[PDB]
Amino acid sequence: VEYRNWSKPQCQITGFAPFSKDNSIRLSAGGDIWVTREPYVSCDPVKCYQFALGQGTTLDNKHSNDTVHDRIPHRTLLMNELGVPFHLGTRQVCIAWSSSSCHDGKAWLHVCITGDDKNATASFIYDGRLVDSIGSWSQNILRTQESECVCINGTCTVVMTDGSASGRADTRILFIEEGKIVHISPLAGSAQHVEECSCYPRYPGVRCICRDNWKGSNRPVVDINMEDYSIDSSYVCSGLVGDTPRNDDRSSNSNCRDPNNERGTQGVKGWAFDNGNDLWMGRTISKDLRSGYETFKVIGGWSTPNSKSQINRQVIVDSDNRSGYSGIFSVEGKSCINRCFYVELIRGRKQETRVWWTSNSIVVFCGTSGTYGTGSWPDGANINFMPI
Amino acid sequence: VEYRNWSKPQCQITGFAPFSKDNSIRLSAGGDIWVTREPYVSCDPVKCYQFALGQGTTLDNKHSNDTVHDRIPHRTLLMNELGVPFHLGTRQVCIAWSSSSCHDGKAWLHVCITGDDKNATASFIYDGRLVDSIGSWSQNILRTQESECVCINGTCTVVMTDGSASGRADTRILFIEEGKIVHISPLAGSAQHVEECSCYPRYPGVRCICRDNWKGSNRPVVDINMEDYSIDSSYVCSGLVGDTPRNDDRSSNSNCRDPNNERGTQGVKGWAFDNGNDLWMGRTISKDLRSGYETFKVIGGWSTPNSKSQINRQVIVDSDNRSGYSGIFSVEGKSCINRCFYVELIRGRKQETRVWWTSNSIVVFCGTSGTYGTGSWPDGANINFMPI
Amino acid sequence: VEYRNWSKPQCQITGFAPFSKDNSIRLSAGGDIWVTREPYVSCDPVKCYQFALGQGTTLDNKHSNDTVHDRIPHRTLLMNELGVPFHLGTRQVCIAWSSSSCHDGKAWLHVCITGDDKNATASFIYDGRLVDSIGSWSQNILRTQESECVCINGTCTVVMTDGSASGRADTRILFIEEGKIVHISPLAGSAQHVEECSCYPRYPGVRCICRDNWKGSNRPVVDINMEDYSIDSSYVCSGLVGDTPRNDDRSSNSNCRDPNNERGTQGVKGWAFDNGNDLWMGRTISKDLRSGYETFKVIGGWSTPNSKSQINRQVIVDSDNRSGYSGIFSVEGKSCINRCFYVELIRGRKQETRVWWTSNSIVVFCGTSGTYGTGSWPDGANINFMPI
Amino acid sequence: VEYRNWSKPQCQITGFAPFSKDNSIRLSAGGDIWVTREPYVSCDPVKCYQFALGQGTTLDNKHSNDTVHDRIPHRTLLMNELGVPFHLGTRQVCIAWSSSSCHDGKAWLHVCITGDDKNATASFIYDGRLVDSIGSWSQNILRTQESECVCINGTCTVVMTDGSASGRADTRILFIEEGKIVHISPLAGSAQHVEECSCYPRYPGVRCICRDNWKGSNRPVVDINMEDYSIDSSYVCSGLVGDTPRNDDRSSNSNCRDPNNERGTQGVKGWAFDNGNDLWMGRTISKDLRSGYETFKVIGGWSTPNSKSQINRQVIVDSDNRSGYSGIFSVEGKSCINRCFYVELIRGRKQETRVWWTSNSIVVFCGTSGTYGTGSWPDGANINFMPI
Ligand SMILES: *[C@@H]1O[C@H](CO[C@H]2O[C@H](CO)[C@@H](O)[C@H](O)[C@@H]2O)[C@@H](O[C@@H]2O[C@H](CO)[C@@H](O[C@@H]3O[C@H](CO)[C@@H](O)[C@H](O[C@H]4O[C@H](CO)[C@@H](O)[C@H](O)[C@@H]4O[C@H]4O[C@H](CO)[C@@H](O)[C@H](O)[C@@H]4O)[C@@H]3O)[C@H](O)[C@H]2NC(C)=O)[C@H](O)[C@H]1NC(C)=O
Ligand SMILES: *[C@@H]1O[C@H](CO[C@H]2O[C@H](CO)[C@@H](O)[C@H](O)[C@@H]2O)[C@@H](O[C@@H]2O[C@H](CO)[C@@H](O[C@@H]3O[C@H](CO)[C@@H](O)[C@H](O[C@H]4O[C@H](CO)[C@@H](O)[C@H](O)[C@@H]4O[C@H]4O[C@H](CO)[C@@H](O)[C@H](O)[C@@H]4O)[C@@H]3O)[C@H](O)[C@H]2NC(C)=O)[C@H](O)[C@H]1NC(C)=O
Ligand SMILES: *[C@@H]1O[C@H](CO[C@H]2O[C@H](CO)[C@@H](O)[C@H](O)[C@@H]2O)[C@@H](O[C@@H]2O[C@H](CO)[C@@H](O[C@@H]3O[C@H](CO)[C@@H](O)[C@H](O[C@H]4O[C@H](CO)[C@@H](O)[C@H](O)[C@@H]4O[C@H]4O[C@H](CO)[C@@H](O)[C@H](O)[C@@H]4O)[C@@H]3O)[C@H](O)[C@H]2NC(C)=O)[C@H](O)[C@H]1NC(C)=O
Ligand SMILES: *[C@@H]1O[C@H](CO[C@H]2O[C@H](CO)[C@@H](O)[C@H](O)[C@@H]2O)[C@@H](O[C@@H]2O[C@H](CO)[C@@H](O[C@@H]3O[C@H](CO)[C@@H](O)[C@H](O[C@H]4O[C@H](CO)[C@@H](O)[C@H](O)[C@@H]4O[C@H]4O[C@H](CO)[C@@H](O)[C@H](O)[C@@H]4O)[C@@H]3O)[C@H](O)[C@H]2NC(C)=O)[C@H](O)[C@H]1NC(C)=O
Ligand SMILES: *[C@@H]1O[C@H](CO)[C@@H](O[C@@H]2O[C@H](CO)[C@@H](O)[C@H](O)[C@H]2NC(C)=O)[C@H](O)[C@H]1NC(C)=O
Ligand SMILES: *[C@@H]1O[C@H](CO)[C@@H](O[C@@H]2O[C@H](CO)[C@@H](O)[C@H](O)[C@H]2NC(C)=O)[C@H](O)[C@H]1NC(C)=O
Ligand SMILES: *[C@@H]1O[C@H](CO)[C@@H](O[C@@H]2O[C@H](CO)[C@@H](O)[C@H](O)[C@H]2NC(C)=O)[C@H](O)[C@H]1NC(C)=O
Ligand SMILES: *[C@@H]1O[C@H](CO)[C@@H](O[C@@H]2O[C@H](CO)[C@@H](O)[C@H](O)[C@H]2NC(C)=O)[C@H](O)[C@H]1NC(C)=O
Ligand SMILES: *[C@@H]1O[C@H](CO)[C@@H](O[C@@H]2O[C@H](CO)[C@@H](O)[C@H](O)[C@H]2NC(C)=O)[C@H](O)[C@H]1NC(C)=O
Ligand SMILES: CC(=O)Nc1c(N)cc(C(=O)O)cc1O
Ligand SMILES: CC(=O)Nc1c(N)cc(C(=O)O)cc1O
Ligand SMILES: CC(=O)Nc1c(N)cc(C(=O)O)cc1O
Ligand SMILES: CC(=O)Nc1c(N)cc(C(=O)O)cc1O
Ligand SMILES: [Ca+2]
Ligand SMILES: [Ca+2]
Ligand SMILES: [Ca+2]
Ligand SMILES: [Ca+2]
Repeated sequence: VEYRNWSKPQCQITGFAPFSKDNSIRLSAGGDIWVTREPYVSCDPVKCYQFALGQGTTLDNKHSNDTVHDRIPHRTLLMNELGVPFHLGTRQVCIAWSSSSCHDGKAWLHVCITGDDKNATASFIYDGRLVDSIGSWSQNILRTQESECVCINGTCTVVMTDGSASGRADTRILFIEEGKIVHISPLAGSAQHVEECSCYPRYPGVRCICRDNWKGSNRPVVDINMEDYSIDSSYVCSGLVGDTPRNDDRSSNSNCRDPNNERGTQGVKGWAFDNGNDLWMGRTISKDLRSGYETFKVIGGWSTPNSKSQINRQVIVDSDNRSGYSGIFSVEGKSCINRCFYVELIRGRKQETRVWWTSNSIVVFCGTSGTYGTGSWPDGANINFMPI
Repeated sequence: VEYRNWSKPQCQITGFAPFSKDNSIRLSAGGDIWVTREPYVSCDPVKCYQFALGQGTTLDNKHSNDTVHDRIPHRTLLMNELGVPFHLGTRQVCIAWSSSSCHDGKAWLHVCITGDDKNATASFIYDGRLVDSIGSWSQNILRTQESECVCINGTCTVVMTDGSASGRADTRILFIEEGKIVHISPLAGSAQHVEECSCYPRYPGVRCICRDNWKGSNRPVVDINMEDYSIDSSYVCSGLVGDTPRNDDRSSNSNCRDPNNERGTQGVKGWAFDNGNDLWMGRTISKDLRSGYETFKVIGGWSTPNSKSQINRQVIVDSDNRSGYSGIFSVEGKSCINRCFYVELIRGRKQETRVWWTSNSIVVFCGTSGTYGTGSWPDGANINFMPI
Repeated sequence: VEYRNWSKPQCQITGFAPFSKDNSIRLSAGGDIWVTREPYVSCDPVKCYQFALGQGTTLDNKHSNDTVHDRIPHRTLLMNELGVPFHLGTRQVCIAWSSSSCHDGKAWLHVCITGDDKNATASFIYDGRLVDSIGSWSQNILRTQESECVCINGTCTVVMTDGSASGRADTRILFIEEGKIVHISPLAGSAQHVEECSCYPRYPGVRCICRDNWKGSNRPVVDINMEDYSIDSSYVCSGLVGDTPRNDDRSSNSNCRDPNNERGTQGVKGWAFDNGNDLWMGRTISKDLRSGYETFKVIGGWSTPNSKSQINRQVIVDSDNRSGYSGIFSVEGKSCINRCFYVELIRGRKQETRVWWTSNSIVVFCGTSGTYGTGSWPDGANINFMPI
Repeated sequence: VEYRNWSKPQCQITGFAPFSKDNSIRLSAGGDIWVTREPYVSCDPVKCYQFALGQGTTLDNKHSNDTVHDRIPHRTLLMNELGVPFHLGTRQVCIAWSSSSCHDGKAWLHVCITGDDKNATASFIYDGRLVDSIGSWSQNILRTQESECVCINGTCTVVMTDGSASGRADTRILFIEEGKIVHISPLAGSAQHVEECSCYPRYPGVRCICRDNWKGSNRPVVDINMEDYSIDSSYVCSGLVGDTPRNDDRSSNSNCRDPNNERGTQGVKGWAFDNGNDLWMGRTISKDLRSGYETFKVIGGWSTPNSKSQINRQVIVDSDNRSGYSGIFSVEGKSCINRCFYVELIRGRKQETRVWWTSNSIVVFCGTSGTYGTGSWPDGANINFMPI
């Protein structure tokens, strides 16, 4: 069993074709399915699994009330083959209100975080045993990706952030080998707030499109040199911009260098990836709410500032439906390494208040160089059929 | 691990012996079992699984209401070992309101179709990753087999149809190798409407008995030359005829050449297979409704037009019970390749309206050269015990 | 992978130690557990499974009403690792209201029987495919063991009976190799009614202690010569006698030669096995009802007629509790082949009528040459907590 | 496959990092989860499982009433991968109201005990078959560890006690090889009552910190020489002391030699382990009730009597929450063998009487040489949401 060194061309995609959907909320109205959020998917060298931080409970359970809160000690990381809902027989792989998992080619690494917000711990579980651990360094909610990390030749990288959301914070880059933290590089380059990175390999390095929760609606980038642990940060060039809230295509800017200062603050976990001077990217269709989800390429979006020439658009979830977080995931082909993405379809609380709980389902699409049609694949549950 | 080249005599069967039954509807009145339809079964080189397109829900769930509709974005392809009902822990292998799956001897291919009816996409998933994709070519509900496809030496064939049900349409033949579409032959021969093919290998080729939803109650045939992608079509010779609705044994014809123009239009997925100049075939016992199911051989049924000399009849489901779709599936023995078949037992809506849902159970029998008795194995659920 | 030739001394046991219990009825009052009966257990070369013919339904389901009836088309053979209840995710391995399963050392053979009582079929499923089939030969409820069969060097033997319960019948002995019936020897020796045999290997042969449902309360024996298919029958010598109903230890006889003609007719599936001139045997403690269960050795019980000198008694289920069928099962050790037994604990209908259903749980003990104490392990369910 | 000889340094830990949590009680208010108690965890050479003696029932089941009682014949030993709750599909590996399981490196040994309290039997199950058995030797509730045992080079050791709780009793040490009891050493050294040992390897021996239910609040030690079966007993030196009830840190003593005679009698299963002249130990935070749970090192705690200089404290469960039993478990790293521990979080009856049942959830932490924060991870269920 060799290690994943991911040495292969990124496949030249033509768009995304539907891959999987789990129908959790729909199934939750007549079945014992966990309450989750902040989901993601990642595959070992043979198959894909789906993760999500449950809420230590089930939907049709009085305990689901007030599940809007992100961090309680009962959130553990769930893991099932892709396509199988989070039913009672699901393995809570670790305790965590934050996470990242990846397979170096020989085993699974899971970085789980629970604890006081002011003093939390991150355990590094690999191959079943707990190899290392680390503690909060800024005393203000130690956080990580909420999606897969990446390993090249045995050394995995996962970024983490401790500090203020709506403010300045401390972002670091962990290089771990076999569960053991072997180097921590801090953030460098022009980025002003790195949160929830969506990372993918670009041999010999790792690239991430993160979330600026402070001053940018445009997305930061993080370049990790695997060879020496050096790091560089920037922003996307596309004036198209992919964060919510955002300004709006016409009055939207990005110089790839600094936060755009347009509706900047908050955001949502999202992704994007390069292809030449181009960018493949997805965002909610709504710029105020996390509603609907669309994808499209942007000619120039990578290398040329404020470019807004978009082509190959696609709606994954129509605007009249709720979406949420989104990340990317890579998958090795016989000839190239293809990129895919998942979309969190959050329901219930804060927004919908008929019910007192909050959960979600997922939808995943994968890059294809084939052909495809049109559609819309939302959660699908009728809130008036749902418990509570 | 070699590839399945299926080079072996078709076993000389004497009839069919019971193989499996899942009791889904019965179990659904006190258990969380998915709502499905358009089922089928297929085996890898070691075991058999059962597929079905669920309805993104469970029976005892308010969401099962109005599940009579064939295509919503929540239909995904379910897959379990043969004999295990579709419970919450079932893996939705892909998103699809149409499908075909087959194992080349090294891995599983699944062709799933979801999307707009006017613009749908078909994803080609193999070995876990999404290798290819294709789009609607006639803009009118891209469709496929609803049963297993077949692979000879690494190249799998699955047929698909886009166009008008009750009208003329565009039928093509896909040859895919390792998830990658490697050639598309269009329809040839005398066939007027090819829908829902039931294909089986006849080394060095593949033979299908399909569904003419336009002008024939007799069933079309499709011959696929694996060696060169050439294709020929015909109709069955048996005046016995196997589609529903149909005329009736005495006033029923078939010249094996053209649609019989007798109650022709609509139909139902069915199967049949040759043995010399003979044909083994099954159809509902009812010629108006999909009620009951019988099988029998027809001396001459293959090679001699309008032959109606049937022998070895067998009732699988008595006429006082509902049946539905039906397909075939092959299984390699130590000496020959035996053919088997499954029967969809659809319940609920449109016909039975006490309940507002629609689902089904299955029953499967396999060819035997032994002896057997008599019986009847219907769904078994008491609609007055059922939810809704 | 070699074949099981079972060439090893029967371990010199000192009694039985508790092995497994599933708690089905208890679990059925708050969980979806199948309705079953006529259970049994058997192990492959690495682990043991538990079988039972379900009733195509769940206990807390309106469909469980009137489950007292033995043969409906919905009874299928369930199979799980030993210790895991028959929950929704259980695989119905085949359709059957009668059965026997055994592992030749390379694969599992399952003989399943469904169909008309007057015309039923028995399918021979091996390694996943249906290799053979046979039909009713006396037109009066084709039956088989209801427990494991045995294979020596690749040829498995399973006995079957068609004919009258309370009368004369046709009993045959099937020798099948790889699912294919390869010889049928008919019954020979002094036995008058062979039903529900409990067979175990005694290299180079197979020995069975069956059920005389016509004229004997003492149990028939069946000797199968694997080397030539010859067969001999007898009865047990023990005047202690193990069938229910029976006369009673003091006024009970057996000459090992003919049916005792004492409360003879009906009976229940049971077992016994030899050790020198001795016999290890179990029976219900009640001689009218299937209540409680006891085991004990009988000095002389094998070779000396009407012997009633019993030692090492043990109560498995106290007399104030219900039991039922019982069979034996062998398990290969590193030095000898040990024999074990299971007990069916049937509840509900006919006897208990608060509820309208009928099901059961199991308890299994294994031979030990160690020490042990005393106890009683009944079903445990409180009928007043149970559904219906 | 070699045997586990555990030849490696105990890792130099810096404290414990969160490892797993199952959320059983929380999940039990809307899901079918077994009623258990006296849990524990142990890993084979690749993964960890969690055990617990169920109560032959489910929480939302009328049968859970009066589950406060420790020994009924329906208690069987449950086993699932670590992180997966005890749902209906759980395998009851054996019948037992007492237990210990361990993996010699080639297979699992389970010592299960059921039977009369006055006359009980202990079955030795290994590799699936029941290899040996033993009977009560003092006729007064034969008992064992309630946690993992340890095997060095093929010979596993498990200690057991028969006799009076609140009195003098007979404690023995079993050395079993492949399920076969191969030597029984009786207790030696200064210990006055050994119950519920928490054992761990210290090559070439095994060390246990047990429970004195008679005259000590300080914990006994048991030294097992694997090389010759010799045995020595003592008490911990720490004046800090780890049993509940206990006196209180300031007025607490221990000379490592004799029971402290301070609130001595009853107790609770707990653990501790040495590191030089130091001791890592955990106890409830409450000295009257089993409430909350804390851990800390004690400088001198191993080798110097009445030492109370504690450092590196950590609260696992805050004092305002219930805890219970606790044991240790070892896990082999690539360089050293690390020790971990689990905590039973018992709820319901005797203490909380809103509900009539009694069950629990678990929390497990593992030794780390990294860093960590602060927190509290209790059961989490709201008793007013719970059934009954
Ligand atoms: C593959 O498949 C696409 C599917 O496209 C998308 O369609 C829907 C909207 O985006 C959406 O549910 C789904 O998620 C797909 O992303 C094929 O074409 C698609 O066709 C539809 C229908 O023609 C287009 O939808 C438009 O937007 C509104 C909602 O869909 C609708 O109100 C519009 O109404 C009027 O326009 C249509 C032309 O689109 C015309 O037929 C009528 O005159 C209609 O009349 C109205 O006039 C006023 C408002 O429009 C009102 O006062 C009056 O009441 C009435 O509403 C319009 O239909 C959709 O935008 C288009 N999508 C794409 C992607 O092209 C597409 O053919 C093919 N493309 C590819 C790349 O594969
Ligand atoms: C293996 O096992 C078969 C089983 O055959 C099938 O039987 C049932 C009908 O097909 C069905 O449930 C099951 O699915 C099987 O496919 C053995 O024989 C079978 O026997 C039955 C009973 O004799 C035959 O059934 C006939 O059809 C009606 C329903 O089953 C029934 O109404 C008929 O009634 C009269 O006929 C019987 C002769 O069949 C006779 O005993 C009586 O006189 C009875 O009297 C009536 O007279 C009028 C109508 O018939 C009425 O006015 C009056 O009220 C009363 O109803 C009839 O019984 C079945 O057709 C036959 N099947 C097969 C396959 O041969 C078979 O022996 C063996 N064969 C093989 C190849 O293995
Ligand atoms: C290992 O463990 C056994 C357990 O044996 C079995 O005990 C119970 C009955 O068989 C049963 O639940 C369980 O399934 C076991 O198979 C050890 O000994 C056992 O001890 C019990 C108690 O002494 C014996 O039971 C007898 O039968 C009745 C029910 O158990 C009970 O009513 C009897 O009552 C009188 O007898 C006892 C002596 O047994 C005496 O202590 C009292 O004087 C008591 O007084 C009565 O007098 C009249 C009726 O007896 C009434 O008018 C008045 O109200 C009152 O009831 C009796 O207790 C059981 O038979 C015996 N079993 C075995 C197997 O020996 C055993 O020590 C050890 N053996 C082995 C091989 O391991
Ligand atoms: C890593 O993270 C720890 C977390 O420590 C623990 O905190 C809580 C108590 O132990 C517990 O939920 C959790 O399980 C952890 O084990 C970091 O520090 C921790 O900080 C807290 C808050 O400062 C400490 O808690 C103390 O105890 C009570 C409950 O937590 C609380 O009532 C106390 O109140 C007063 O003290 C604080 C100082 O601790 C001060 O800010 C206020 O003045 C407050 O005012 C009160 O005055 C009177 C009573 O105190 C009342 O009349 C009036 O109403 C009001 O209550 C106090 O806060 C906790 O002990 C401390 N824990 C540790 C482990 O140090 C820690 O910084 C870091 N350490 C390590 C090794 O990683
Ligand atoms: C990933 O794996 C390859 C495996 O060797 C690393 O490249 C090796 O580089 C040395 C010089 O550093 C050559 O001798 C090896 O033989 C190289 N590979 C090959 C295929 O020849 C590579 O640097 C690793 N590190 C990273 C970040 O990708
Ligand atoms: C299926 O597999 C066989 C495997 O070789 C293909 O047949 C081969 O044909 C060539 C000439 O085309 C011979 O040299 C090979 O050695 C043949 N097989 C054997 C066993 O000798 C066959 O044509 C393949 N294609 C199809 C449709 O079946
Ligand atoms: C079970 O297996 C053995 C395997 O060979 C069979 O015994 C063989 O008998 C022949 C003569 O028939 C010897 O040459 C073989 O080498 C024998 N075995 C051994 C170990 O030498 C045996 O007869 C088989 N049949 C039955 C009923 O047990
Ligand atoms: C304990 O177990 C290990 C693993 O079986 C034994 O393995 C060998 O011993 C050393 C290093 O452990 C070398 O002699 C071999 O090449 C090792 N093989 C492996 C896999 O490590 C070791 O002999 C046993 N040690 C003791 C002290 O009993
Ligand atoms: C555990 O395993 C080792 C494996 O051999 C045992 O140690 C062996 O001791 C003999 C003398 O008794 C040496 O020749 C072996 O080669 C030793 N091991 C090594 C690695 O050399 C050891 O005693 C066993 N027993 C216990 C309690 O640990
Ligand atoms: C880690 C964590 O729980 N912080 C957090 C996160 N990650 C997400 C959200 C949110 O976008 O709703 C809100 C949050 O407070
Ligand atoms: C693919 C699809 O959903 N079309 C379709 C199919 N396949 C079957 C039926 C039907 O026979 O009820 C009806 C239909 O409309
Ligand atoms: C095979 C079958 O269903 N016959 C049968 C059997 N096997 C058992 C019993 C019974 O003992 O209740 C009763 C029966 O009628
Ligand atoms: C073995 C057993 O059931 N005895 C026992 C045990 N082990 C524990 C407790 C208890 O601490 O509640 C109480 C008990 O009576
Ligand atoms: Ca922002
Ligand atoms: Ca038609
Ligand atoms: Ca009888
Ligand atoms: Ca004590």
